[PDB]
Amino acid sequence: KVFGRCELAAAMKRHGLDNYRGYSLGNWVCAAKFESNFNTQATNRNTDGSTDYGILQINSRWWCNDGRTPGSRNLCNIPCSALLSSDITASVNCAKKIVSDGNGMNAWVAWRNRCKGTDVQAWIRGCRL
Repeated sequence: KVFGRCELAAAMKRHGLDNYRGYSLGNWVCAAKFESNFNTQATNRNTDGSTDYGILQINSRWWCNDGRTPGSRNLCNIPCSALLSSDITASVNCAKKIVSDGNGMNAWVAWRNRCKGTDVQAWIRGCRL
């Protein structure tokens, strides 16, 4: 599923990401935009043999099991395919763990490079939230 901007904002809010670990909703929408272009089905292979999955491009070395990744820990206890569903529940649950891991949203290099320090609330402008 390719979410609209406000559509994804509402879903993320509903699932408790607005201000989660102190990161406002705009931060999460901005991260999604640059990670996946709001596409749940996005995948990208990494040099180490892991792959990133879903709207928040969650990686298969630490977080989810894809059966092909060296050194996998599956800390979210989920198949990586669950992160490609139209239902963002699994991605959100796994993103809550990730952002709690010590480095906050810096765990998303696209967030650090493209969202951090910017006017992230622009990403929820116009939405009825």
